[PDB]
Amino acid sequence: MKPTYEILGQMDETFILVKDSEYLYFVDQHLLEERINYEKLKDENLACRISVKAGQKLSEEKIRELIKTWRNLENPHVCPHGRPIYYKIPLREIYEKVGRNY
Amino acid sequence: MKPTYEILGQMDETFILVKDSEYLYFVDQHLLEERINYEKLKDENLACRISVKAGQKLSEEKIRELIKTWRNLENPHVCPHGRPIYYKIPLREIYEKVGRNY
Ligand SMILES: [Mn+2]
Ligand SMILES: [Mn+2]
Ligand SMILES: [Mn+2]
Ligand SMILES: [Mn+2]
Ligand SMILES: [Mn+2]
Ligand SMILES: [Mn+2]
Ligand SMILES: [Mn+2]
Ligand SMILES: [Mn+2]
Ligand SMILES: [Mn+2]
Ligand SMILES: [Mn+2]
Ligand SMILES: [Mn+2]
Ligand SMILES: [Mn+2]
Repeated sequence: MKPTYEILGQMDETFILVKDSEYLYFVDQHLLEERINYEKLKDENLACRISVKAGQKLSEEKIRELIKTWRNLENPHVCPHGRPIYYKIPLREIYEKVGRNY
Repeated sequence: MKPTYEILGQMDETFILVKDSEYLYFVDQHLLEERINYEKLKDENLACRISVKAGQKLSEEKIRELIKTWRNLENPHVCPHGRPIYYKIPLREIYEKVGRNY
Protein backbone atom coordinates (compact mmCIF):
# COMPACT_ATOMS: atom_id res chain seq x y z
CA MET A 1 0.00 0.00 0.00
CA LYS A 2 0.88 3.57 -0.85
CA PRO A 3 0.96 6.06 2.05
CA THR A 4 -2.23 7.73 0.81
CA TYR A 5 -5.16 5.37 1.25
CA GLU A 6 -8.87 5.30 2.05
CA ILE A 7 -10.44 2.92 4.57
CA LEU A 8 -13.85 1.83 3.30
CA GLY A 9 -14.88 -0.13 6.42
CA GLN A 10 -15.46 -3.65 7.66
CA MET A 11 -17.10 -6.46 5.66
CA ASP A 12 -18.74 -9.48 7.34
CA GLU A 13 -16.97 -8.46 10.58
CA THR A 14 -14.00 -10.27 9.02
CA PHE A 15 -12.25 -8.04 6.46
CA ILE A 16 -11.11 -4.43 6.49
CA LEU A 17 -11.56 -2.85 3.07
CA VAL A 18 -8.89 -0.27 2.28
CA LYS A 19 -7.74 1.08 -1.08
CA ASP A 20 -4.96 3.15 -2.54
CA SER A 21 -4.71 4.41 -6.12
CA GLU A 22 -3.85 0.91 -7.43
CA TYR A 23 -5.70 -1.79 -5.49
CA LEU A 24 -8.62 -2.46 -3.21
CA TYR A 25 -7.43 -4.66 -0.36
CA PHE A 26 -9.56 -6.99 1.80
CA VAL A 27 -7.48 -7.40 4.94
CA ASP A 28 -8.26 -10.33 7.26
CA GLN A 29 -8.53 -8.71 10.70
CA HIS A 30 -7.43 -11.85 12.56
CA LEU A 31 -4.43 -12.56 10.33
CA LEU A 32 -3.34 -8.91 10.48
CA GLU A 33 -3.48 -8.65 14.25
CA GLU A 34 -1.80 -12.06 14.53
CA ARG A 35 1.02 -10.74 12.36
CA ILE A 36 1.26 -7.54 14.45
CA ASN A 37 1.42 -9.56 17.66
CA TYR A 38 3.80 -12.13 16.17
CA GLU A 39 6.35 -9.51 15.09
CA LYS A 40 6.28 -8.08 18.63
CA LEU A 41 6.10 -11.29 20.65
CA LYS A 42 7.91 -13.78 18.36
CA ASP A 43 5.49 -16.51 19.51
CA GLU A 44 2.94 -17.67 16.94
CA ASN A 45 0.69 -19.51 19.41
CA LEU A 46 0.49 -16.54 21.76
CA ALA A 47 0.05 -14.09 18.90
CA CYS A 48 -2.85 -16.15 17.54
CA ARG A 49 -4.71 -16.64 20.84
CA ILE A 50 -4.67 -12.97 21.87
CA SER A 51 -5.68 -11.55 18.49
CA VAL A 52 -9.13 -10.49 17.39
CA LYS A 53 -11.20 -13.18 15.71
CA ALA A 54 -13.39 -13.07 12.65
CA GLY A 55 -16.92 -12.09 13.58
CA GLN A 56 -15.99 -9.31 16.01
CA LYS A 57 -17.14 -5.80 15.13
CA LEU A 58 -14.25 -3.32 15.23
CA SER A 59 -14.44 0.38 15.98
CA GLU A 60 -13.31 2.95 13.43
CA GLU A 61 -10.36 3.85 15.66
CA LYS A 62 -9.29 0.20 16.03
CA ILE A 63 -9.53 -0.23 12.25
CA ARG A 64 -7.38 2.87 11.74
CA GLU A 65 -4.77 1.52 14.16
CA LEU A 66 -4.55 -1.87 12.47
CA ILE A 67 -4.23 -0.44 8.97
CA LYS A 68 -1.60 2.08 10.06
CA THR A 69 0.43 -0.70 11.69
CA TRP A 70 -0.05 -3.05 8.71
CA ARG A 71 1.97 -0.73 6.44
CA ASN A 72 4.96 -0.85 8.83
CA LEU A 73 5.13 -4.61 9.35
CA GLU A 74 8.25 -6.44 8.26
CA ASN A 75 5.93 -8.95 6.56
CA PRO A 76 2.58 -7.37 5.65
CA HIS A 77 1.86 -10.24 3.22
CA VAL A 78 1.49 -13.53 5.12
CA CYS A 79 0.71 -14.49 8.70
CA PRO A 80 3.20 -16.65 10.67
CA HIS A 81 1.41 -19.76 9.34
CA GLY A 82 1.86 -18.56 5.75
CA ARG A 83 -1.73 -17.61 4.93
CA PRO A 84 -2.12 -14.44 2.82
CA ILE A 85 -3.16 -11.58 5.09
CA TYR A 86 -5.27 -10.01 2.35
CA TYR A 87 -7.02 -10.42 -0.97
CA LYS A 88 -6.45 -7.66 -3.50
CA ILE A 89 -8.19 -6.61 -6.71
CA PRO A 90 -6.58 -4.14 -9.13
CA LEU A 91 -8.88 -1.14 -9.43
CA ARG A 92 -8.40 -1.24 -13.21
CA GLU A 93 -10.26 -4.59 -13.34
CA ILE A 94 -13.33 -2.90 -11.82
CA TYR A 95 -13.12 0.19 -14.02
CA GLU A 96 -12.44 -1.73 -17.22
CA LYS A 97 -15.43 -4.05 -16.72
CA VAL A 98 -17.80 -1.07 -16.86
CA GLY A 99 -15.94 0.47 -19.81
CA ARG A 100 -13.99 3.15 -17.92
CA ASN A 101 -10.33 4.11 -18.27
CA TYR A 102 -8.01 3.52 -15.33
CA MET B 1 -28.80 -9.84 -6.17
CA LYS B 2 -30.71 -11.59 -3.43
CA PRO B 3 -33.36 -9.53 -1.59
CA THR B 4 -31.18 -9.39 1.54
CA TYR B 5 -28.14 -7.23 0.88
CA GLU B 6 -25.77 -4.78 2.56
CA ILE B 7 -24.74 -1.46 1.02
CA LEU B 8 -21.10 -0.78 1.87
CA GLY B 9 -20.96 2.74 0.37
CA GLN B 10 -19.48 4.67 -2.52
CA MET B 11 -15.97 4.19 -3.95
CA ASP B 12 -14.17 6.92 -5.94
CA GLU B 13 -17.54 8.72 -6.23
CA THR B 14 -18.11 6.28 -9.10
CA PHE B 15 -19.18 2.87 -7.77
CA ILE B 16 -21.73 1.75 -5.21
CA LEU B 17 -20.47 -1.27 -3.29
CA VAL B 18 -23.26 -3.64 -2.28
CA LYS B 19 -23.09 -7.33 -1.34
CA ASP B 20 -25.39 -10.24 -0.77
CA SER B 21 -24.42 -13.67 0.55
CA GLU B 22 -22.76 -14.62 -2.77
CA TYR B 23 -21.08 -11.62 -4.40
CA LEU B 24 -19.74 -8.16 -3.77
CA TYR B 25 -20.98 -5.88 -6.54
CA PHE B 26 -19.37 -2.62 -7.72
CA VAL B 27 -22.24 -0.80 -9.41
CA ASP B 28 -21.43 2.07 -11.79
CA GLN B 29 -23.67 4.90 -10.60
CA HIS B 30 -23.92 6.53 -14.04
CA LEU B 31 -24.70 3.30 -15.90
CA LEU B 32 -27.29 2.30 -13.28
CA GLU B 33 -29.16 5.59 -13.36
CA GLU B 34 -28.91 5.62 -17.17
CA ARG B 35 -30.55 2.19 -17.19
CA ILE B 36 -33.25 3.35 -14.74
CA ASN B 37 -33.99 6.40 -16.88
CA TYR B 38 -33.80 4.42 -20.12
CA GLU B 39 -36.37 1.85 -19.00
CA LYS B 40 -38.73 4.70 -18.08
CA LEU B 41 -38.08 7.08 -20.96
CA LYS B 42 -37.12 4.65 -23.79
CA ASP B 43 -34.61 7.25 -25.07
CA GLU B 44 -30.94 6.42 -24.58
CA ASN B 45 -29.63 9.93 -25.32
CA LEU B 46 -32.04 11.56 -22.87
CA ALA B 47 -31.46 8.87 -20.25
CA CYS B 48 -27.70 9.41 -20.49
CA ARG B 49 -27.72 13.22 -20.33
CA ILE B 50 -29.98 13.48 -17.26
CA SER B 51 -28.25 10.79 -15.21
CA VAL B 52 -25.67 11.28 -12.49
CA LYS B 53 -22.07 11.24 -13.65
CA ALA B 54 -19.01 9.61 -12.19
CA GLY B 55 -17.33 11.91 -9.70
CA GLN B 56 -20.51 13.11 -7.98
CA LYS B 57 -20.89 12.30 -4.29
CA LEU B 58 -24.23 10.61 -3.57
CA SER B 59 -26.19 10.73 -0.34
CA GLU B 60 -26.98 7.56 1.58
CA GLU B 61 -30.66 7.95 0.70
CA LYS B 62 -29.91 8.38 -3.02
CA ILE B 63 -27.69 5.29 -2.91
CA ARG B 64 -30.47 3.31 -1.23
CA GLU B 65 -32.94 4.42 -3.91
CA LEU B 66 -30.68 3.42 -6.78
CA ILE B 67 -29.88 -0.01 -5.36
CA LYS B 68 -33.52 -0.72 -4.57
CA THR B 69 -34.51 0.20 -8.13
CA TRP B 70 -31.59 -1.76 -9.65
CA ARG B 71 -33.05 -5.07 -8.40
CA ASN B 72 -36.36 -4.38 -10.20
CA LEU B 73 -34.97 -3.38 -13.59
CA GLU B 74 -35.87 -5.48 -16.60
CA ASN B 75 -32.15 -5.44 -17.48
CA PRO B 76 -29.99 -4.92 -14.38
CA HIS B 77 -26.93 -6.21 -16.27
CA VAL B 78 -26.03 -3.84 -19.13
CA CYS B 79 -26.76 -0.21 -19.93
CA PRO B 80 -28.54 0.69 -23.21
CA HIS B 81 -25.11 0.90 -24.90
CA GLY B 82 -24.25 -2.62 -23.73
CA ARG B 83 -21.67 -1.80 -21.07
CA PRO B 84 -21.83 -3.98 -17.92
CA ILE B 85 -23.53 -2.00 -15.16
CA TYR B 86 -21.37 -3.64 -12.50
CA TYR B 87 -18.27 -5.63 -11.67
CA LYS B 88 -18.74 -8.56 -9.31
CA ILE B 89 -16.39 -10.69 -7.23
CA PRO B 90 -17.54 -13.97 -5.64
CA LEU B 91 -17.12 -13.65 -1.90
CA ARG B 92 -15.57 -17.12 -1.85
CA GLU B 93 -12.58 -15.80 -3.82
CA ILE B 94 -11.86 -13.33 -1.00
CA TYR B 95 -12.39 -15.85 1.79
CA GLU B 96 -10.42 -18.63 0.10
CA LYS B 97 -7.38 -16.39 -0.49
CA VAL B 98 -6.96 -15.90 3.27
CA GLY B 99 -7.61 -19.59 3.98
CA ARG B 100 -11.23 -19.32 5.16
CA ASN B 101 -14.20 -21.50 4.24
CA TYR B 102 -17.06 -19.95 2.29
MN1 LIG C 1 4.01 -19.80 23.25
MN1 LIG D 1 -4.56 -17.72 14.02
MN1 LIG E 1 -4.12 -20.74 16.19
MN1 LIG F 1 -5.98 6.67 16.08
MN1 LIG G 1 -1.95 -17.56 11.04
MN1 LIG H 1 -7.89 -6.80 -16.93
MN1 LIG I 1 -33.82 11.74 -27.57
MN1 LIG J 1 -23.98 7.43 -20.67
MN1 LIG K 1 -23.95 9.61 -23.71
MN1 LIG L 1 -35.42 5.78 0.96
MN1 LIG M 1 -24.51 3.58 -21.51
MN1 LIG N 1 -11.52 -19.66 -6.55
